[PDB]
Amino acid sequence: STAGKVIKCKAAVLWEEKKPFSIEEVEVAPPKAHEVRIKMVATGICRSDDHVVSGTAVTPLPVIAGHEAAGIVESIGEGVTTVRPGDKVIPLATPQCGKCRVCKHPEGNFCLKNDLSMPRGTMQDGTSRFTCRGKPIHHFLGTSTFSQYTVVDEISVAKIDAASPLEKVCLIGCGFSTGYGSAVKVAKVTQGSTCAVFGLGGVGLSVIMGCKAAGAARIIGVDINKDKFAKAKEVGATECVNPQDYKKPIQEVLTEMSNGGVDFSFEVIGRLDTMVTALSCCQEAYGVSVIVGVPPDSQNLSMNPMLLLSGRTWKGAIFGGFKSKDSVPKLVADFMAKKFALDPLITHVLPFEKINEGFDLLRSGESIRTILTF
Amino acid sequence: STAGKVIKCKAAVLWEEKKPFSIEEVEVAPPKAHEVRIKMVATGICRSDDHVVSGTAVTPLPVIAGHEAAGIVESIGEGVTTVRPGDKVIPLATPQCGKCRVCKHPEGNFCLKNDLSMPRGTMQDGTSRFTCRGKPIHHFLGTSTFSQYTVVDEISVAKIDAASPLEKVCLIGCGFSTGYGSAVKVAKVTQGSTCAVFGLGGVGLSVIMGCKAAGAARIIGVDINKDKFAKAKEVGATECVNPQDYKKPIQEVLTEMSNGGVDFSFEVIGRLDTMVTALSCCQEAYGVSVIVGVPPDSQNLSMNPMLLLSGRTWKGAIFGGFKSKDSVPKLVADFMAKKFALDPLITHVLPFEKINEGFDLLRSGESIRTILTF
Ligand SMILES: NC(=O)C1=CN([C@@H]2O[C@H](COP(=O)(O)OP(=O)(O)OC[C@H]3O[C@@H](n4cnc5c(N)ncnc54)[C@H](O)[C@@H]3O)[C@@H](O)[C@H]2O)C=CC1
Ligand SMILES: NC(=O)C1=CN([C@@H]2O[C@H](COP(=O)(O)OP(=O)(O)OC[C@H]3O[C@@H](n4cnc5c(N)ncnc54)[C@H](O)[C@@H]3O)[C@@H](O)[C@H]2O)C=CC1
Ligand SMILES: O=CNC1CCCCC1
Ligand SMILES: O=CNC1CCCCC1
Ligand SMILES: [Zn+2]
Ligand SMILES: [Zn+2]
Ligand SMILES: [Zn+2]
Ligand SMILES: [Zn+2]
Repeated sequence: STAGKVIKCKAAVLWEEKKPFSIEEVEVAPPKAHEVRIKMVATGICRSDDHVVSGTAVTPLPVIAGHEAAGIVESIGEGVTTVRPGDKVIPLATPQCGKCRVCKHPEGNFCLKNDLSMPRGTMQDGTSRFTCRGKPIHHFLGTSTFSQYTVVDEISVAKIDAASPLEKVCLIGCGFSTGYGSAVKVAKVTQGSTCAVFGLGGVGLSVIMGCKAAGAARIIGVDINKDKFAKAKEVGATECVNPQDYKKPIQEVLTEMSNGGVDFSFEVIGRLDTMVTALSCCQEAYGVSVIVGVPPDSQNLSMNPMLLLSGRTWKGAIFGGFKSKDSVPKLVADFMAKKFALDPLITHVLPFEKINEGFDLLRSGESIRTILTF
Repeated sequence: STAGKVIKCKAAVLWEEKKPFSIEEVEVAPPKAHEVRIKMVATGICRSDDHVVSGTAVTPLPVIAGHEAAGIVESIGEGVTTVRPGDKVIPLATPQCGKCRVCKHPEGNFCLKNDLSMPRGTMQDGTSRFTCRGKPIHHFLGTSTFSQYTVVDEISVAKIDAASPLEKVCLIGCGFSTGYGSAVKVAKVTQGSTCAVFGLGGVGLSVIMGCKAAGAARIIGVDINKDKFAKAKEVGATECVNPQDYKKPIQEVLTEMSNGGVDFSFEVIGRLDTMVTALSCCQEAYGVSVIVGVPPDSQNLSMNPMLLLSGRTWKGAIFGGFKSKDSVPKLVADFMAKKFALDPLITHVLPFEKINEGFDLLRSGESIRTILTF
């Protein structure tokens, strides 16, 4: 019915920063060589999407944001070999070209074809497939899932099991895999260790799930919103602390609580001051701290390098360290085999047309993940 | 003859910052329980000793500095079981109490009994064994080797092979083990990798030795003193670069040479701006950078956390990550089996009485290690 022809559908267009999303009709071009056009089934609201609205993350505007999603292939361009029409797929905000030095490295996953380091907001070929009111619209991280239809490059999409529940496994496209892998793969949390998780949203709850799966004995959740603590304990936190309850800096509180520092800390908020605090609260001689949260654009933190000279390890990761096209299908298969749970992250399910209500839920602190359904 | 008695001997006392050492008579008390009095045989001049003179590293003054050394036990206090009179020994600037959480951890080595985090300039019991002109003199890192005799706590000394050449193996007390271990143990340099070493003094040359021992394919030495390059190449550097030779910043220069960034980088100078440069020059997705150099006291560096979010790992270490009392004797044994070489590090030999000439050689850039003989 639509193969090869332009599709008119609705999408949520962000024309300016700090504005509501504009739900209107867009035109989606057919896929070119090695491109895939996807009909969306579900998309999650990740804080990184809100970072585009707030100016925390800079990407060319106007844009169709959205990147944590799942859908069904509508058509494929010339040369595509990894997916076919009717396939269930998850778009990959971090691609896996399989040919760059990073793709070939055994540990690396930040493929050099990403659109994060130098945001261009296009397809790999430098152009856009979206038009709205006659204007070209930018892509976001080579995904753009806030639309009934999107076009992605083949290296930015993974085929998943045909029996997958797409309204749950869309979280494997970002939030869950980021937090879970940050714990089990990047930090490599050890059994019986003490962990501190700063930020108890969708990604931080997934960090806790990973720390628990790795066998940590203590998991301390840190959040200034005490309404987050109940769910954090349900997924594995042993204790929760609110920094605003203390006179003392929270790094000093965590050090005392852990009898000299935690084994692993995670910053899953996106604040410079909490990145330094999370590093300081891990044990000075053998602690490991992982940055997951995204800081405001172009801002530098300040820290004393003696925190590292004593023995600490500080690292960060995109997408939990997972090689995206390899790992996403295996994570879906693991989910299906009930190896982990996604329902604790899903607090709200709304129709796509209520996208703005979903972001209001996030900004107000009331939601973890809202899933938008098409 | 001297057991149980105060020993009057000559030491290099630092009365004030930024002044020459004063070679003069001190009184060295006999060792108390679990203390060891050592007759010094040789001590190296490490940049960290000069950091005490310049105020870069703060420890209470007046002080007997020196920490990279080897000697012979003169007497032991009550309860000492690990060393006896006449034993050859190396003092440990980082102790190994064997009982704290760090000593019990498999990776950690920054024993909580250290005198670095919160310098007191005393023995473990809070007192001093040194008197000069009737005044108490501080210790340095629980070692104080710029003296014909010193007293150290049992956890700060290791017995070594009775046939050891003390005028060479004193370097295993700091410089060599720090650089070598930073490469083979902290970074865990892999075979065929590309390394960048910032700073080609005694410790940076030892990092190069460790990178070569690990099988690195390329080892890029970085120094603003081009006179350091010849020796760096002799011990394993494949290329040397002087940042002052380029119209662009050296991290860009190293990123171009490594076709996208190095596998392992090492800061072995002690400058805030080169710590950030060394981190920036590794692969953004899988590179590892190790801080070895000592920053000026209490100064903060400034960096963009996106350097870590992409996947980099940043860490630091004291003494190359080696558990000091376990490792020093083994390193001496390996040296005697010619598993590594120390002669390339020793450029100057002076009598202890010419200590100020030895520091002039270091400050002028002419020496790597000057060994002082008592
Ligand atoms: N590295 C990566 O690959 C990815 C990174 N992210 C980033 O991770 C971060 C978290 O994402 P979500 O979980 O979706 O966000 P979220 O907004 O749902 O969670 C943030 C949590 O931090 C808490 N918080 C805010 N300020 C705080 C403070 N000063 N102290 C303690 N807690 C504080 C909030 O109460 C909230 O619960 C965001 O910055 C996002 O951009 C998200 C996905 C992938
Ligand atoms: N972590 C630890 O356990 C230890 C740390 N250290 C520290 O390591 C550092 C090096 O010690 P040494 O090798 O003994 O010192 P060193 O002074 O002999 O070597 C430093 C080298 O850095 C070079 N350099 C200076 N400024 C530079 C710049 N802007 N760019 C490039 N190169 C520059 C100098 O030309 C010199 O060759 C010192 O800061 C020392 O305190 C030393 C021993 C143990
Ligand atoms: O949330 C998905 N991706 C993120 C990764 C970190 C930078 C902002 C975008
Ligand atoms: O050089 C020996 N020890 C050093 C270790 C890093 C801080 C200054 C002292
Ligand atoms: Zn996301
Ligand atoms: Zn790639
Ligand atoms: Zn100890
Ligand atoms: Zn030293």
